[PDB]
Amino acid sequence: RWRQTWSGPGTTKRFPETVLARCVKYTEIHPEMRHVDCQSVWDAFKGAFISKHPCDITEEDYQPLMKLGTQTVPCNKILLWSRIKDLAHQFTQVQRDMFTLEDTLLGYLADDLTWCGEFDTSKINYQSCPDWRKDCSNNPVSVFWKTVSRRFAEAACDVVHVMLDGSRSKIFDKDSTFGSVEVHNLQPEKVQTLEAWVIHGGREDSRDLCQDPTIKELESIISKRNIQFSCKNIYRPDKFLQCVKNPEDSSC
Ligand SMILES: NC(=O)c1cccnc1
Repeated sequence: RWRQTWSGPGTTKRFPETVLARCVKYTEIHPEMRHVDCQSVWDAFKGAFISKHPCDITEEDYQPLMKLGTQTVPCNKILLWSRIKDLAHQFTQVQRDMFTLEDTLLGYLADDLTWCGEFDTSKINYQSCPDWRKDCSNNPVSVFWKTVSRRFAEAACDVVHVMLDGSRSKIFDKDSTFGSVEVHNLQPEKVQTLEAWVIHGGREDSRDLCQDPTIKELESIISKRNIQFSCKNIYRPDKFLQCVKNPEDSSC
């Protein structure tokens, strides 16, 4: 058909099967989640959006899934990221020095997936789903990520790290999930410091991006919440990952 209802991509092909499968795999690997019933997880995930108008999703819709996906994350080892998930993931994969949202059951289930349903039918919409900008912010995908992201930020303590994309126009973007949700849900009673790692995208020798106006903005926001701010440049992400893998081994 030549014109879709919504402006965004439709539900990921075989979404139910993919989510169920990711749940078996995750619960086989992670012993703390070995007992989770993946049929129940899928049913709760479905219940959040099936038969519901995809511009009228609320955080409450996902509460059954959140309950089933309850999981302890080492609070002092969280790695947040904004628009730079690949390096964050590559980094935590080496020796599990830190945990991203996609290291948790719920983040792992949804990563890279899209999904929505229809008001008053129980079908999944594989043709289109609302675009956050053009159609509506209260859509199944956006609401899921906001809900799980807030919970993840709330879980953090001590020193929390964030990888930021230093090749971007706004290295810290207040409109990102990091900037709009996570910064504001770190608990100052528990979180001592937010340390940003600004990942360079530019070959070799470049600026001190910790002096970027948007980084100063982030510092000001965090500092005014009574959390300390630290920042480091990662000039060569390739060298960084090499050093994580083989530390002291070379010129690290
Ligand atoms: N894994 C993701 O795509 C994602 C998107 C937004 C917030 N958190 C995680």
